[PDB]
Amino acid sequence: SIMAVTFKDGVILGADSRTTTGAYIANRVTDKLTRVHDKIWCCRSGSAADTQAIADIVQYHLELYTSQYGTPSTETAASVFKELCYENKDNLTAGIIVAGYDDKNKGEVYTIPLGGSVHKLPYAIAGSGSTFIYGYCDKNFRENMSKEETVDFIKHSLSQAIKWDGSSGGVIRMVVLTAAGVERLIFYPDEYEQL
Amino acid sequence: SIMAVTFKDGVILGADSRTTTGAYIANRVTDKLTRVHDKIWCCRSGSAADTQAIADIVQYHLELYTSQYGTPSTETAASVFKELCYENKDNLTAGIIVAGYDDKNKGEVYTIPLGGSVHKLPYAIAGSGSTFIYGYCDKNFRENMSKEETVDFIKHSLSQAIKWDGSSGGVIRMVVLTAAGVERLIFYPDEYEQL
Amino acid sequence: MDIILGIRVQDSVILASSKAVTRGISVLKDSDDKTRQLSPHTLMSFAGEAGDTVQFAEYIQANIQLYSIREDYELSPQAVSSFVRQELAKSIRSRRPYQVNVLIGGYDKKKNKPELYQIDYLGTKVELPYGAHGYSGFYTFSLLDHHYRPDMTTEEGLDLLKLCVQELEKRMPMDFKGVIVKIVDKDGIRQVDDF
Amino acid sequence: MDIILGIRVQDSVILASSKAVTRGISVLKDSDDKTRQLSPHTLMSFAGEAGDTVQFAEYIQANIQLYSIREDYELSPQAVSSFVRQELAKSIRSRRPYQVNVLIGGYDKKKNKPELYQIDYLGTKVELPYGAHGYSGFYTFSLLDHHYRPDMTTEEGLDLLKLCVQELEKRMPMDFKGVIVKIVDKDGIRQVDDF
Amino acid sequence: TMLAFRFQGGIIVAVDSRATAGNWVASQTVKKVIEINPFLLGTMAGGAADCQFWETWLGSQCRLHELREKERISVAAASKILSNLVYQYKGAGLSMGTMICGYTRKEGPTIYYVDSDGTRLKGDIFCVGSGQTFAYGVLDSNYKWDLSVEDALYLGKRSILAAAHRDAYSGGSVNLYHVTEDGWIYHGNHDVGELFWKVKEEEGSFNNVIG
Amino acid sequence: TQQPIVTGTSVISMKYDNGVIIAADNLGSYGSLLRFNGVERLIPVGDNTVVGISGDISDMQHIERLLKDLVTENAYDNPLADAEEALEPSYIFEYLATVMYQRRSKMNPLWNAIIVAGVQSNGDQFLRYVNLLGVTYSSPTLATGFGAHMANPLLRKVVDRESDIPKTTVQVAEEAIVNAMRVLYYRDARSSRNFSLAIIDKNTGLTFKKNLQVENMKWDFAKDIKGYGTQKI
Amino acid sequence: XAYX
Amino acid sequence: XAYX
Amino acid sequence: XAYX
Amino acid sequence: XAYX
Amino acid sequence: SDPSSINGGIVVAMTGKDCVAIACDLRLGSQSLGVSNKFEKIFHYGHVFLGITGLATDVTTLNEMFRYKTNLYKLKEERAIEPETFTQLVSSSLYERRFGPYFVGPVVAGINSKSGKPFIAGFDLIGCIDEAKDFIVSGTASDQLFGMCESLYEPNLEPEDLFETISQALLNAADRDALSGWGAVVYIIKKDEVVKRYLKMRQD
Amino acid sequence: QFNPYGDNGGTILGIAGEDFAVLAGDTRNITDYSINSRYEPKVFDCGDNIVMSANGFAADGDALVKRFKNSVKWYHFDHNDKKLSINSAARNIQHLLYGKRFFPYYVHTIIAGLDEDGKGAVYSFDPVGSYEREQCRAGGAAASLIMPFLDNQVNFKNQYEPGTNGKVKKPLKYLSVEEVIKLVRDSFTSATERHIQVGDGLEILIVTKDGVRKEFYELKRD
Amino acid sequence: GYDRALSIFSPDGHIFQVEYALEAVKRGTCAVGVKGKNCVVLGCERRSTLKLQDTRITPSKVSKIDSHVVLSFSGLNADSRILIEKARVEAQSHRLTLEDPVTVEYLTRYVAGVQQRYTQSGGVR
Amino acid sequence: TIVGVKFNNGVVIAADTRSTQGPIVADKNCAKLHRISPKIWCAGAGTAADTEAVTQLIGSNIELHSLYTSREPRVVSALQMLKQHLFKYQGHIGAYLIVAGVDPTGSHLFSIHAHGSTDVGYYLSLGSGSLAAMAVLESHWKQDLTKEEAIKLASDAIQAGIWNDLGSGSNVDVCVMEIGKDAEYLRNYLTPNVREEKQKSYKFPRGTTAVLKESIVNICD
Ligand SMILES: [Mg+2]
Ligand SMILES: [Mg+2]
Ligand SMILES: [Mg+2]
Ligand SMILES: [Mg+2]
Ligand SMILES: [Mg+2]
Ligand SMILES: [Mg+2]
Repeated sequence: SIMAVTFKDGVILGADSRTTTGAYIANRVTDKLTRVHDKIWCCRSGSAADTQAIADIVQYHLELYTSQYGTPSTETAASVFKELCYENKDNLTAGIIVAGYDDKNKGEVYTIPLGGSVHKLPYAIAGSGSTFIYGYCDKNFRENMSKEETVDFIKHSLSQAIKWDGSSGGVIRMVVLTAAGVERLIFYPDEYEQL
Repeated sequence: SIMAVTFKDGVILGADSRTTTGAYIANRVTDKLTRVHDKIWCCRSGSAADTQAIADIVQYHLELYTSQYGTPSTETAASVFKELCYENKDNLTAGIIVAGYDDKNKGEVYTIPLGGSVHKLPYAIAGSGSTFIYGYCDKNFRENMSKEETVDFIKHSLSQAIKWDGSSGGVIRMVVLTAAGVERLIFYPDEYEQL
Repeated sequence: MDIILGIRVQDSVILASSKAVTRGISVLKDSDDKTRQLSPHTLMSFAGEAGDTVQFAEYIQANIQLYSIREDYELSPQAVSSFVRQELAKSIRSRRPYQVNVLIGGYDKKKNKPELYQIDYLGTKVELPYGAHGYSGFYTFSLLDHHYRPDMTTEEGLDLLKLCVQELEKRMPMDFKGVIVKIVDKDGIRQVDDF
Repeated sequence: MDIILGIRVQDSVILASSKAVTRGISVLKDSDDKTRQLSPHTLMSFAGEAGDTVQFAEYIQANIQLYSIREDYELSPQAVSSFVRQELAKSIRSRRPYQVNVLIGGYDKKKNKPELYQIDYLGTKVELPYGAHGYSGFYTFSLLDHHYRPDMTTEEGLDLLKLCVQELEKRMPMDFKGVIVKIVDKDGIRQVDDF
Repeated sequence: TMLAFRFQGGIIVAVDSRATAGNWVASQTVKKVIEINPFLLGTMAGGAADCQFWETWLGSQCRLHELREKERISVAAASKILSNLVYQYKGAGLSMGTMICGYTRKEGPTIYYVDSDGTRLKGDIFCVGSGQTFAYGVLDSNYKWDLSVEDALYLGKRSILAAAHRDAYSGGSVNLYHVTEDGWIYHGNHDVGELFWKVKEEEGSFNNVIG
Repeated sequence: TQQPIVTGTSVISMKYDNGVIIAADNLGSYGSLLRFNGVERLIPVGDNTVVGISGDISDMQHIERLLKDLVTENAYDNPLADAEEALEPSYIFEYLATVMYQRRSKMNPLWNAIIVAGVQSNGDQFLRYVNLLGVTYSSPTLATGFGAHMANPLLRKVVDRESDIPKTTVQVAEEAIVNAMRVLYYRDARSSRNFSLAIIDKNTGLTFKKNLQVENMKWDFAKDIKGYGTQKI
Repeated sequence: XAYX
Repeated sequence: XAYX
Repeated sequence: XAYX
Repeated sequence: XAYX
Repeated sequence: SDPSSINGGIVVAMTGKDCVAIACDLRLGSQSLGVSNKFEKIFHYGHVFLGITGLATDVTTLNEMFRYKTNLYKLKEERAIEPETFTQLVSSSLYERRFGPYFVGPVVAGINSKSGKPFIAGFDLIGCIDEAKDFIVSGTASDQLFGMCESLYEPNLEPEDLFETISQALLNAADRDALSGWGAVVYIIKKDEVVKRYLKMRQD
Repeated sequence: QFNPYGDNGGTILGIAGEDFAVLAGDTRNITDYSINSRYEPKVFDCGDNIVMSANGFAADGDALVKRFKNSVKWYHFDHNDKKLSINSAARNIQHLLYGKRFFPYYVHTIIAGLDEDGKGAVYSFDPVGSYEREQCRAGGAAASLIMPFLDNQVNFKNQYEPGTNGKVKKPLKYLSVEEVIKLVRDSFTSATERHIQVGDGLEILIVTKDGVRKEFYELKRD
Repeated sequence: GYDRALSIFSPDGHIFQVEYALEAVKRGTCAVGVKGKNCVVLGCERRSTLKLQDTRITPSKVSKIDSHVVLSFSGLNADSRILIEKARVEAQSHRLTLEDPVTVEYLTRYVAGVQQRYTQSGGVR
Repeated sequence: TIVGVKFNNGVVIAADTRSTQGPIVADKNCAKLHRISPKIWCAGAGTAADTEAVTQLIGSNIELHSLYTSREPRVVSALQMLKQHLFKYQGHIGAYLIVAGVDPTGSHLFSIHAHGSTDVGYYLSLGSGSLAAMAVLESHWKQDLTKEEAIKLASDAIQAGIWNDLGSGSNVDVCVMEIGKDAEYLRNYLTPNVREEKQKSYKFPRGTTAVLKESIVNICD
């Protein structure tokens, strides 16, 4: 279960920590939030191997972009992801959310489903556990939320996604992208379960 | 998208009105709330033909039960549904919610999934569109709600289920079961869509 | 099994039937008589699935012999053929059908005429001047179309039959180890020992 | 194609090869020579997939004839067999392998010894006193095990071969229209015209 | 249905003219003989296009041979160009049953059977097609080396008529050819519509049929 | 070999006396899930052509880029890029029609059904269809998916043949389209209420209408319907 | 089929 | 496709 | 495999 | 089968 | 292994002025192999005519079955069965074998002895009745027969004219089908005389 | 799995006279049970008095016609504006079709025009390039309905001289353009009645030495 | 690949590389061919500055291309082996496709064609 | 293409008259409007024999029921008997029916699918042309239709199927079931697909057909 939400000061990425090989949890403390650039992160859903290989290539492309043309836009990062996902759609199972913070464009969220299509949204949810929180997220999401409101929104949303989805669980990792910098957050079962 | 919710004065059944043959809507004003007894109704999901044939047999069994032993319990009604669904599980695709009002037991809700298992719950959701409102319904459901609160809870819940599920839509029918009697409610798109 | 031929001439019916019984890559027998006498003036040759052929032939033989004893009277070739056809017509819609093709050569003592009936395993009956079952037909029919005359003697019929066996021995892939020839006429059934 | 035999005796190698070419339910030809002379003292019989057999035989023949002209020298039967085996060993892992089995009968002029090599389409080579390909072996091998002696004359070898053809003509399902017999000895290759 | 046999007076070649699209009769007027050169004939059995296209192409290769070598191609070399071609396409699904018939000085009257699975056979008598067995039946039982040109032409025509009658996928008309030392001679188109009744009456054969 | 993932439903269009109208809802379905609600499936090329696309949205976004790139390429070394040598609907169509057939011929199709609606330089109405198979056809009315089954019958009551086009006004034609879009909302399980509509007129030019909604819907009669037969209550 |  |  |  |  | 196209064959029926015509080919084969050129597909029970195409074993079986039933009908009713009634009997009998059907295409033809009205009807293998004013077609060349009948047919033809129209409809349809032909029979049916003509057609 | 072929239905018909030739086809284009167009022509003037139709899968049909039209254009460039004879056009099309033997054009192709003696000519092709000259050919969905009618009315098959005991056949003779168009119109109206994929409209292209003329006729739209 | 046009025209219309190749032939040991009524004889010179030679194993001057055709030469010995090998392969290739050994004219025409190809191919002398 | 439309004082059903076998039109004027009882009529789509056979069987059992109870049969009885029959055969009887009629209870309109599911409605359509028809019904239907308005809407919905659906064609059959009146069956209510005059008469000169044998057939006893 993964989501990225834009708010007043920028954007927050959130994800569960569960990796499954069938009904067996191969890793219960997985980090599904990956940094492709200083303030451009992505949420990985689908094949761990596919999303890993894509994210590594994108990180390489944006590092080489930065060397030549300076800091890339979040839109540029999403375009590189799309280009890989779309052109290799037959051999890939990757659903990726791209979230980044510009100073001009502030917080932006691009979702890339299986097809390899791009969708720019105020907030995005994805992964097996996202199906259970479409209703909740649509009713509770507001534009220009505060940091604390957005953290609560993601925490409550993923809490429900984890509760119903067997494929989701463990800790809720979050990554806050603002002008201030990059902040990593973690939330343990004992907290979010009894929300 | 179907649900039944217990509250202070009894129980309310709710459902969408959409019947699909693939992506074609065969009936957009379907009545998926069926009376098996005066104050025992059921919510039908799965094969229209299977759920129809089952509901007709249950109505027959409870009519014959009433002739001999007087008014059957809601538990008895659910047992007859289970007995048909469980013993013919190989040939049936029926997910049925049974809801009834006794004067002793007040409002009761029994859900019968595909397997033919019985689950007595405070409230139950089922059908393709139920997946999208597990998060919402779990966060918003309270025990001993008022009639108006319960109607709003069902209206908002099915509103979201309809919004996300292509297999759900049309009007929201509801049936209120209390000591007062039986009340039929209908809610049109122009109202619930803009909730 | 494989090769069974039949030629109706002026005053007799001649049946030629291959002597080979093959299973796998071994010719188990080279002297097999693929015929049963149903009545003194009626002979049935057979070919098809192993076991089924003899089991069916003997079953028919028993039924005709039972009729002969009961009525102290020989059934006409036409009557026997109709009986056999009906048995195969029943068979084809059974749980396990008889996979047996037959020729019925008979001399009608009331009409003083030879009669040849070709019946496949489906129960498809035809009266013919000359008949064959299996791949045999694909050679013999065109040959007989040319050389056959309706007013031929038994000796002329045997020479016409020799011409068919020679053609089959030349162009057929499998060694069928020659044929047993039998003549059906006014004086009954006799076997040609030197062919 | 089908029946190819080989018998190495004291002073010669004898190859017997069936004359029938069958396609479908028709024997197209009954005088086919299923052999090529590779060199004056080396003969290769062949059997297998239609087209592949002759295409492969003539290809080998061309290569050995090219070697003979280049070096003005005849390759030993052992050398030719090894060359043929390697060609088939390559073939089996090709896009479309040669489905051809061969016997190579040769007289080594340096050793003054007859040599018989059996090579299947996989490139499985064995030197044998007597060899066969296809179903032929299942009859001839046990017969030769009994009657074969290593010190036999060419005339004794032909009588031993007649015994094999008689057994095959008796028990083989298919008519292979007799055999062309060829003898390889110190004086080269000659064909027995009356067999 | 098509046949080609060698005899005392050269080669007879006879074919039917029916084209089938399953149980649909596409044509009754099909040319199943291609005239490659005055001394070479090609019979087309199998894929209508496969046979037509590659035997027309064979005729181009035979023309290039006599330009390059200043000498008419041998029946053996002509047949082997076609057999070596189809063998390259083996497994790709080409459908071709072909008899290459012709006369040369060095070879004399020669017939080569060539099919799509690469088989190439020299032989005196060949019958090819869905009705091959029906034609073989009549041809084999009446064939002698010492047949006259008149009798040989009739046997070829009669053998096709036999197959045209029995085989559902054979019929239309008979196209006759005679090949001598001087080259090939066309012996006309014979509609089975008229030929059958003419043969039945005159020969006294086909007694199975309601006269 | 593909399977479509995020999909767009019906695109409907028709000719009228002076030009053409085309419409398509703003939904990106993910199977039965109505996942994306802000999707534009009408893409204008210049001021005289609109391309309506149904089927795979990832493939639609690829076609968007090709058309955007086509406009750029046409402007190169072209002083009459906004005049005589401007992109025609017929040029844009034939380009896509070429691409669609090439991709099907390489067994790697663009999983789309496309309608190119526009007005040529000489005032003639252009309306032509092409799909993943490279199949092309033209008709007074064209529609994709459910539109073909439900819209075409309604639009053909207005313009049944060629002679009906001069007799059809933009007011009548637009009314028929908006009515068709409502019917598709009633009966297509992968449709949305929100849609876009484009008019290309030979006089008033390209009018692009966004954020339209299906309205004047009949649901009231639903209140009277009970059970499936014998149920009185 | 008919089948919420 | 046609195919005697 | 590994696969939220 | 015959089959509006 | 398609039961309707193993044996092959065709039947066609037409209406004229105070008359009906029913015609059939004579071929019976085993796929490519022609076996019999004497296999008639038209039978009659009194004045009611029935043509049956399809699997030959079922053609023979159904003839024997309808002979059985019309014989008992006549003994009990003390009158010959009429075409309209017989049509209903065929439909009943076929639908009785709904989930194990006879692989046949039957065609009823005859004149009602009471009203004098010409009557024809066709059925699918499962018993669906196809009543028609003009013509009925059945068999492996049904497409061909449909194309011939639809173009050649005109209403109120005299028996002598109707014979030519049906004969040409069958012959030219049969010559474009591999599994049909090998001889043909035409029944011209008037109120109280029936003429049966064997046609000369190409035997390939 | 992706299926690269489809069936656009419709039917086509080519008849050859003494000094003319017609190539007719219905204007209906369909997929499954839906009508795509009531007027989508599929009989084209390709220049040099050659008319061509490739009926079946429209995408393959349009691709082939487009490639042949282009073939005619390059024949002019490469061979000094020489007129492409109907026999030469036929052979050229065989090579186009067979060029995709292992991924065919799903079309029954027919061309019509005049031979080099000025006489009416019709050539018909299978999907893989087998071709034959004929007086008469129907192609497409309703070919099986029309073709046996043409055999009877054009080539006078199964028609014997009255009173000759079925011994003398009806003599073959060329038909007038008026008589041929009657047969075409009756062929299509009959086909329209009994085939669901045939109707809407009939477009006939007539080829004389004077050039290519067109005629259009309404058909039933059900 | 080495592309250089080594065989090219000179102002006077000569291809010097071809003419210099003839000079190599003129340097080579004498070879003579005489054909009689029913035979051909190939005579070949062997220079006598080489004593202590092994005539058993030393390449013979006359080479069999097939059982019925022979090839003698004058010029570079190493070059002759390449022509002989190609000719021998074409001899077996002809037997395989035409089912008939080469004519002497055909085998000559092939060898002459190979020699010609090396006079207007890039990177070769 | 079959439709059912409810109006003021009853119900109307309509159908096309085309029967198909693959792409071939088997029957150009078949009747898909079936009588279960005098005032209960059924429109049938799917397997032609199944719609006829199941309509006659229930129609027979309804007649026997009507005689047994001394009461005019009800639509819900025909609905219950049809759906329980179809359900028993798990869709293997491919009958898709629009059941409509008037009885002592009032006027009724139902649809039945082959698997045994039943719907209720004021306007319904079934068959291959159901989407063409339903498009027209959804466009023009309103509450409180008159008899003449309902027939027009019904026949218009069938016409949509005839023209736009290849599975539907030829003519329009209508049956009007009004309360207190006899049901009027309007066979070929519209015939908008009349075959145009042929260009030529194909009447052959007599003796054209070659004949081998003639014989008089004995039909008498
Ligand atoms: Mg919805
Ligand atoms: Mg081995
Ligand atoms: Mg035949
Ligand atoms: Mg065939
Ligand atoms: Mg025929
Ligand atoms: Mg039509």
